[PDB]
Amino acid sequence: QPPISQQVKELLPVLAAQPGHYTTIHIHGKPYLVTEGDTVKLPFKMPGVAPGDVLRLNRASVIGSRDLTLQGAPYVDERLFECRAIVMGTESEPMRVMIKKKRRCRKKKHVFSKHKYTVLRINQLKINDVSSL
Amino acid sequence: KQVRRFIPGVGVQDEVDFSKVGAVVRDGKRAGDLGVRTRSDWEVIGKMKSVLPKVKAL
Amino acid sequence: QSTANRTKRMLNIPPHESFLNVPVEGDRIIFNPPSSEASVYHTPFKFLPRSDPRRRANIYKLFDLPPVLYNPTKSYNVTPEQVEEIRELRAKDPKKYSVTYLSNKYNCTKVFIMMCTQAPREHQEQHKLARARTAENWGPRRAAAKLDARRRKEMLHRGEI
Amino acid sequence: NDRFPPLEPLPPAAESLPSPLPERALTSAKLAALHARLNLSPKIPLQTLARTLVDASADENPQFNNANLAFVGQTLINYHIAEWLLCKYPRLPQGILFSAMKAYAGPKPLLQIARSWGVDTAAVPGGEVDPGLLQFDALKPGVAITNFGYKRTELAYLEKFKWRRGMASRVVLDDDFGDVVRSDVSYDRYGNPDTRAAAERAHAYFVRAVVGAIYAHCGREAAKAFVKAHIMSRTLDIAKLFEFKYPTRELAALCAREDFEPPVARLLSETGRQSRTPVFVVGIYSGSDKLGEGAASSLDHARFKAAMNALKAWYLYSPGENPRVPSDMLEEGAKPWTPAYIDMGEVISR
Amino acid sequence: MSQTVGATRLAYSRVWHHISAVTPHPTLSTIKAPSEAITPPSLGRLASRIATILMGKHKPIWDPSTDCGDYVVVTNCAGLYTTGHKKWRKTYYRHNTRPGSLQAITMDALMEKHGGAEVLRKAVSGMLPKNRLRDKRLARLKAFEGDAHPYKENLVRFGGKVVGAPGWEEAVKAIREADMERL
Amino acid sequence: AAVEARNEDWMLGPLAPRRELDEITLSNGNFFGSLSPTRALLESEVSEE
Amino acid sequence: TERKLVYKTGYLPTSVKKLVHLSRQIRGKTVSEALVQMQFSKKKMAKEVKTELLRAEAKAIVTRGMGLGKAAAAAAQKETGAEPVKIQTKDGKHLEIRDPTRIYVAETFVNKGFTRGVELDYRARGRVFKMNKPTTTMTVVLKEEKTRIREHQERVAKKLRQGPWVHLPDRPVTSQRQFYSW
Amino acid sequence: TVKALTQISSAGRNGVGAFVLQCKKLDIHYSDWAGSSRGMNGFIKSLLPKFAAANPQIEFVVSPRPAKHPILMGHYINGRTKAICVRNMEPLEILKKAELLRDASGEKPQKFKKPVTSTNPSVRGVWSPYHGQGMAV
Amino acid sequence: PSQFEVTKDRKAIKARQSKFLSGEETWAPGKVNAFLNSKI
Amino acid sequence: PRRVTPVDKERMVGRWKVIQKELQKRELPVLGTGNHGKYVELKWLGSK
RNA sequence: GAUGGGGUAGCAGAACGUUGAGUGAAUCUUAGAUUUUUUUUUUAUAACUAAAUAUAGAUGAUAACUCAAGUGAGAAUGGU
Ligand SMILES: [Mg+2]
Ligand SMILES: [Mg+2]
Ligand SMILES: [Mg+2]
Ligand SMILES: [Mg+2]
Ligand SMILES: [Mg+2]
Repeated sequence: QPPISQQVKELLPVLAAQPGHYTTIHIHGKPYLVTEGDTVKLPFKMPGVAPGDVLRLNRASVIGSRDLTLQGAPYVDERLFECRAIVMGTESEPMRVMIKKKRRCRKKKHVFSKHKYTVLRINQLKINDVSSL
Repeated sequence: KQVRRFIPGVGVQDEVDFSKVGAVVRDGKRAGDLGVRTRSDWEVIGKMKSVLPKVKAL
Repeated sequence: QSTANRTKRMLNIPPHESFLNVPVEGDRIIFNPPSSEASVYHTPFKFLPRSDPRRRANIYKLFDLPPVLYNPTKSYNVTPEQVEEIRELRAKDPKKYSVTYLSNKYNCTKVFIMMCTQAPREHQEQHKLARARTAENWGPRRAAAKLDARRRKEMLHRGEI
Repeated sequence: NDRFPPLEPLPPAAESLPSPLPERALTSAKLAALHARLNLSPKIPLQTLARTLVDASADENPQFNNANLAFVGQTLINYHIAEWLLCKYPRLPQGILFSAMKAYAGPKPLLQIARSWGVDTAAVPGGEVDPGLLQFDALKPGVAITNFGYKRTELAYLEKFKWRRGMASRVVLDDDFGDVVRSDVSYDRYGNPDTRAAAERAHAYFVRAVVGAIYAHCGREAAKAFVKAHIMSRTLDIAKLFEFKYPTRELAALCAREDFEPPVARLLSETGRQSRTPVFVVGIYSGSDKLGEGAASSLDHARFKAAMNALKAWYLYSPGENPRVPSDMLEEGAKPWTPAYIDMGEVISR
Repeated sequence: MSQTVGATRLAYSRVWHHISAVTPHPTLSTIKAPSEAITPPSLGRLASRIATILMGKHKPIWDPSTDCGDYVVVTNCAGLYTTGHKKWRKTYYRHNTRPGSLQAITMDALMEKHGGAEVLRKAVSGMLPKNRLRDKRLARLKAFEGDAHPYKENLVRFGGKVVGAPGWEEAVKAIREADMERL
Repeated sequence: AAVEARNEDWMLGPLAPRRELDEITLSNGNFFGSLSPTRALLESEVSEE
Repeated sequence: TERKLVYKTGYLPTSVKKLVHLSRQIRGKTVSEALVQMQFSKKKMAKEVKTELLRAEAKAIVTRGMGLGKAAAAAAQKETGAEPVKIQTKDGKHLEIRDPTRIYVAETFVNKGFTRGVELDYRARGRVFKMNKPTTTMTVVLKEEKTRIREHQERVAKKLRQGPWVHLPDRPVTSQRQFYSW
Repeated sequence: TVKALTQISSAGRNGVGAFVLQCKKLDIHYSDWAGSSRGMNGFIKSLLPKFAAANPQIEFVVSPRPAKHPILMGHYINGRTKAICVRNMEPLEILKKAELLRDASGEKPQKFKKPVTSTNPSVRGVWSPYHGQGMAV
Repeated sequence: PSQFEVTKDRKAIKARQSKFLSGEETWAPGKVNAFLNSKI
Repeated sequence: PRRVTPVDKERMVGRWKVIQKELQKRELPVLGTGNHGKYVELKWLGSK
């Protein structure tokens, strides 16, 4: 695979050494700034998953700490970090009614919408050691 | 990683871990064929009153 | 606005300028010291053990002082023999030889005079009653403002302020 | 009657037993769900998971109850939580090292862990209730678990006459969490503050037993993983367990002990002076180094808050987020052990 | 959500900013060359900048509903810079709903009764959202005719150097270099 | 009235009112725990069935 | 623990808009205070409110046993030299309760009953309109001073529980964005 | 002197370290006489056996309930319940509803407001005007 | 109400009022308001 | 096999055996209406 | 990795609800049928869970399918 930059190989230990770290994962192209332990509530029902399934996220746009920040041009290389989540199940919203109406017309058309949402749980977010790479 | 799911038209699918690699789907008309722990399997586990972990393991 | 989506756009705030300078055809680690207060878990290099390898030059180096507010000076002007006089005068006439009088006579802090001596109980109870009679003169509007001052000080030391 | 046959076939001499029989555990759907909910290894039969729910208040015999199972489990929890706290925060004062232990393996968190497992309590202990329910008697407070702590001779005078109790002595006499040792029926009543403690005490003994049942059947490493998954995985901000008294005096003593130059408070930034809600940002400097920082509405409050943050930074020093544990050596051959940082102690100031 | 979790005490505090209506402003001036030709910020260009501070829009936590604005002390409002003949040809109007009671006054005639501070309050007042926070925000604009004001102690500082002072930038860069000596 | 009088004894307990010492009910004119001659003697003419 | 008497007065010959003002006048006062205000009121119904308020008190003492601790409570004040209780009603009025059993008008409202009658109004142009003669009732809830001493302590505890005023509050930023702005 | 506060306990994060399915019980009420329970009887004979085998951490209780529509009442760890009436539903429609209770939680439905919910502080502290390079008006 | 002739029920409740207030009789909770089996 | 009634649930929880004693202690009809008889005040008046 | 998605006059299709009727000499109900409320859940003009209040063994209620209409009202200076 493409070798990691020398500048990133010399500053990553300082990034992984600081107390806290955050990441901006990308699910289907949309970003989500999360940290280990956060509960992500996706705005869609992920098909083909059940509560207790482990997902390996591999599209990270930005991984950084307080002072430093690692940025990949399209995305950060997968070999540098390891972010995993667990499906916490599905959640729904209260049924909302939209009334489409025009003035001086009695017909009121109703639209009933009740969407489901997949809830994740970031249970791992660590930076790998690239001393070998 | 996936958990044990029941496919309506294919049967019970055992848990699989892709990191260590196996989608095996067992179907039948008896609980034992599905591959899950039944009441019979829970009674033999209770009668094995002789099993004991190693001394060093404790 | 009319919809929750239109509101989000009107209330938008762009990310920091440092994040906009995204690399091109490569990954890099940029140095972005935030304009925020650091937590207590960022131990300073002066508190790190000598064995801790994490000690390292400033991250900036890898790529006078402000005004004085409180600088006290400890003084020891009371000799061992003078401490006995402070204990005899206080117990002899606590009304005349108050801690303020003894503090100025021996050039000490009012707290120190109380460290080596304590007025008799009959005089201490008289001091508490004095402050208890002054508290009854406060109205509902002042008695509640003085109670908050005592609650804000406790909350401050509990980490809640 | 003839129209309503019994749903659960039971002998006539069943409502008189203290707790359901062992074989009753093999026909309850709650145990089979609770056993699989926790992913317990199949080496733990349903008869054992049923014994971890029978509190000593429901059964008086040394067997059939949860007395001895909870003790062996309490030792593992108290041990794995202690060594992990000293490796993560080796400078924590002894007073806060107890609140942190009680905040993880105390009756309060364990009660939440028991409820997070879907464990429903029984109304009254009896042989008719299904073994899948936590059964205890909150009306009887005579239940107690053997503790390694000893009774203080001055206990009588301690609570009455407000005598002093040193922190250094709590390590030998007091309990594991620093507390002092030994500190017909009519149901026409309401809940009491004592029954609330008895119910909370029953839940704690259950979670501890499950760690004991895993220890006897699955071994040591299996119990450590269980404690490391449910108890250690919880979150706690130790910075909020601090309550300082005269912090400026303690910070001056800290620098004096480590030979650092006297701390000096400097006004980094200020605004709104002579207002209702000003902001004074002061920083305590030990010569040229900046120890702590604080921003309050009063000049004194800003200096005090700066001292606390300078102390918290000293006590909250952590070698790493996931530090090695001395128990990692008694397992299968691993890398050699490296000496851990041992703090000299907390600062005792005026 | 973690971004917001923390101590927001200092993010909502009221900062006391300061600006002089006579000091040349390379950013708010239309003349940018030569150095000696740079003018101060015009009335409307200064009010547009102040209105942004009174709204707290310069903060990354701005919300139109929360009154997270700041204070602004403007001095030397007597030497308010204006272009053309605005000072003598601009007119301010008034009406109390009684026909015939149309009050008119020019800028210079309005600067003789209430000084240049009143001309700047009308400019900032029109640039603020017309709602229930308009009077609270406009009250945080303390404009004075000369260099004197009662807030010389309130102005935000950084190491004893008031912002806008000759050597205020050096005092800021010295405090950040000391904050980097920590994990 | 007995539906409302029984719920008060259960709740009030030691403060249950002395209804026997109360006034008459103007809706019918009867004292507490007392019938009316028309109902105690059953003098009300009934149908033939 | 607390005694209470709900008394519904008889059918008074007046309207709701007329009697509503005589019920708000006795609200919160003691039975003795209200009886003195109805005796010197120029309203014709003030005489009917005084008689009904005396009957309500006669039932409060016999049926409910209210206001039967004056002799015992009076002793603790003069015999032991005790300090009376100082409370503050919901409206802010300061009281000095020396007898916790003193009966007072806790709640009061007025309802409208049946129609007294109908009078015909013969106007011009041969028009006729019915004039309804009203008939309203009043319901007073009497309680002892033990209820006010409790409702006051609850108000005080609710204020000391709202914490003190902090200069720099930690107000939340209620807007999430998947990036850092600082 | 530093005194410890004894009123703060740890909080649990389900999913970090160990995952516990919230649904702990599922009641399946049918009727032998009601016509609306014809499909529920088919779900209990063909789809419940295997669906109950794949979810060993859920207690299933099949009991009759004549003169009443069929319902799927699930009990969760938080203490709340969710009952779904499946009258006039085919067996495969019962399974799609049973999976809704299995995946769901006791929490009430809420409108989508914010994706991420966090309890730990910001890695980069909240913005402060006194910890930056200053601002010149 | 002020003109209604006082009946024997109101003449009896006024004599009891003078007995309780004076202190002759001591008030006690009712025992015939309802016939319950609990008796508490 | 049959409908689970509020009595069955109490038996599983263990409360039922306690309810029998109290209801029996107060002479109350455990699982029944008793032997008191129906309301016969309006019936004696000829109510249809 | 199917295609399609505004709508008046107007045309067409598919359903719910209300009243009564058949299966019905059926089913269920003090181990609570029924209770104009409140609450809870489900793609929801509807039904459902629970709670509170009262107490019915049938002149009570009732699924499912079908039959027949005095079957659905913010609008007529509408009527009571
Ligand atoms: Mg005429
Ligand atoms: Mg379209
Ligand atoms: Mg009801
Ligand atoms: Mg008809
Ligand atoms: Mg109409």
